[PDB]
Amino acid sequence: RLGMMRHLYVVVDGSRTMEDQDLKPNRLTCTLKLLEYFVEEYFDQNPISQIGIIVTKSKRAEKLTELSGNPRKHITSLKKAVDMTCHGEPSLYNSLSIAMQTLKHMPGHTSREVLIIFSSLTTCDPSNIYDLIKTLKAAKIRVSVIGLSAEVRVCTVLARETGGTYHVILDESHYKELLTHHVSPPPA
Amino acid sequence: EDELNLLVIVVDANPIWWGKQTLSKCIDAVMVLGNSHLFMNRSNKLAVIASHIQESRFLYPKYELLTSANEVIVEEIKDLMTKSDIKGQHTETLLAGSLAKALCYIHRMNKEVKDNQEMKSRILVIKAAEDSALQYMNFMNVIFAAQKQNILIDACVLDSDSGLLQQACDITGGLYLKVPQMPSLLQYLLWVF
Amino acid sequence: TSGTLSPLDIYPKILDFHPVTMATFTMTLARVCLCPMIIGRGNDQVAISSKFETREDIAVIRNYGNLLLEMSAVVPDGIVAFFTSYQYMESTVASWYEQGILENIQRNKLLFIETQDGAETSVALEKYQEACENGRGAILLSVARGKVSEGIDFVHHYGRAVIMFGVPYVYTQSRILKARLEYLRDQFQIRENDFLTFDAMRHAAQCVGRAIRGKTDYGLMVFADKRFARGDKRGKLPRWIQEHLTDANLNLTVDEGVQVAKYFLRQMAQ
Amino acid sequence: DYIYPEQFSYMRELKRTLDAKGHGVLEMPSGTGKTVSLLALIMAYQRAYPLEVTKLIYCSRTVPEIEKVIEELRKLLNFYEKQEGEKLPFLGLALSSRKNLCIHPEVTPLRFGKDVDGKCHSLTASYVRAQYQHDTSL
Repeated sequence: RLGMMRHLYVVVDGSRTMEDQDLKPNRLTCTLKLLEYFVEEYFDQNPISQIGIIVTKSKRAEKLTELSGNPRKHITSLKKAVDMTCHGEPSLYNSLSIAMQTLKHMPGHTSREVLIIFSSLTTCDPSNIYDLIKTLKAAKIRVSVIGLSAEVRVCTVLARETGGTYHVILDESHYKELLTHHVSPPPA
Repeated sequence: EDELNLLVIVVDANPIWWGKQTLSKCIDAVMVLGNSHLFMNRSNKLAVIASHIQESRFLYPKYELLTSANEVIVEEIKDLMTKSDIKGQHTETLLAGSLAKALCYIHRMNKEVKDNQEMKSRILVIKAAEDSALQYMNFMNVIFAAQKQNILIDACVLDSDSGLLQQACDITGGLYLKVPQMPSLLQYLLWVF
Repeated sequence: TSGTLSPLDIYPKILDFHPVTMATFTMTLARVCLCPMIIGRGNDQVAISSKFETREDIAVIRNYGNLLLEMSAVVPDGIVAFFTSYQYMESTVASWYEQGILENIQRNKLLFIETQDGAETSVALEKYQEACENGRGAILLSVARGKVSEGIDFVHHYGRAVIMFGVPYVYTQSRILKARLEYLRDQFQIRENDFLTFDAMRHAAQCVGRAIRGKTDYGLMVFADKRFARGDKRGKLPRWIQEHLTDANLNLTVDEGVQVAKYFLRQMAQ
Repeated sequence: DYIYPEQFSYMRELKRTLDAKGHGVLEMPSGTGKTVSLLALIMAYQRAYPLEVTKLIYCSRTVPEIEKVIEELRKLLNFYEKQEGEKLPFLGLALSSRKNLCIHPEVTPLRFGKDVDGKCHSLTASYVRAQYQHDTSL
């Protein structure tokens, strides 16, 4: 579909809780595998768009792919991540600040988006997260969370305040339905 | 067979076929494909439209009908061959017009079917031509209508670069294939979609 | 009224009068709630005799301390553990502040001890509602009699599970109370279950009632005791009848921890 | 202008449960909806007898629960009159001890033999003495 251009920062939970066997092989394997399927379907639905990839692991944020318009980098990054796995606990504030820094640069008619896959219950960051949520809504950076079996209130407020997309996933079939809803474009 | 299926085939008439140097062969192959499609199930139907340089025209409108379909197609195309819009006199084709016709037909067939149960339809484009800026609004209008309708638009690009069609498949959730080896046309039609 | 009261008898027992009775709300299916009990899972799990539960160290260390840690670590949600006294609470969770070097839970939980302060109480509820396991109503310990029973009137379903580590029970002081026990023996004969057990189980039911709140919410509530079947009879806990059409509120299972995680998937699906 | 389907289903039986003029027992949810639905079920009898009109009183364990009764009942009334109200032209009030409501009277007469009843008597006495004459000093 053509009409406008999207910028989306995909954020994945690489904490020790993502190792667990509850969701196929383990959550890390099932999420990266479906996320590869989503990238190719989103870029096919959205030919003029961009994505960037971030992870939170071992109480830090790391850039798996830089912000770009070629899908190939993002499926190659999701392939390369699976081997190095997950350990430790999130860093959501530092991941929303690097994502903010890239998204603030983008011009007037393009969307600003953050997609988070969340299997934790809090985050390790000292900084005041409420100041950063207020700043996302001023900047027009929209944040969505797909949580695994989890409703912990600061994350849910953070996705509502920034635009209205806190979703729960209980199977591999439900996670493919949720990512496929996100493939869908915005109005122009 | 429970679900009625309408497959509309839009054939790009553009004189690019000259580059193809054959149209006659392409028709023969398309006919074989149609016959197979109709044979697969009772409930399958086919509509064929030509997207020509100047305008879009209906070649044909069931498998029992196939003999009728073959004659109607051969005759219709021959009429199309006219000199105007010759060679790359006109690079583009009126796909927007063809798609509009296709959606109208699908809609009409659907209403009748509505009396009954649901119908499934998809549109296949055999695209020789190039897209143009002027074309953008009209084509996209039809494309978006199809997407909303949830009607997939598949495209087989024998040659040329129709970006809009590539975009059309993506939005529509259809399939787009740029064919290497155009003579393999029959395989692509059967296999590809 | 008291929310639930379906077995009816205790109020006419207390009144020595027979009110007009009436049930005057439309209830919701049993399946939004789950009411477990825990005692052990193999034949070698003998440490829960509770002849002297206030003195049985091996029993406190075994499924009383160990099942709590298994259930809380496996079921990672905001969960408040209710205890029968402070002394039990202090022994069960080693915490940052331990009563001895020899105590058997190691995990991030929050306390709710005496000199509670109205401002300090809120700090702990702000923490439990915001994030993490721990807070007031979250992975935190509190005695069931204590203030946490008032709860918080948040829209957010702040609570998830409550695990009563011991069934809330009470005593009868060798003075005026003992004189009362004698009087109610003379009149009822069946005095102990009405005067003390049932009255303590409602003490339980208020805290669990405050967790699950009403028909427009969901939850579970587990009880840890040897004598727990006695508690299940006479409908002295919320598990009891409200509408014959509801298809029962049963809790028997070969594993509680698995059944509640399966029940939480069921609730996310709803 | 309406009320719940539940209130409509229950109302006649609840008016009957009320007719006995002395006592009754009512089963209700674990808390959400219970108190508001009572106010909705007493709307049926807000003027059962015009020549005497009975009143409602609510007994409550602690002060934060009282604001939950007030905020729900304030939503149900919306106002004392048809000018802004549509279920009850009622008037409602919170109350609790003089010991809670008033800090300065606890503070000033600091002695062990100083009961909360006695302090209202003391405050009343200063008010009468001031009115009599001693406003300038007592």
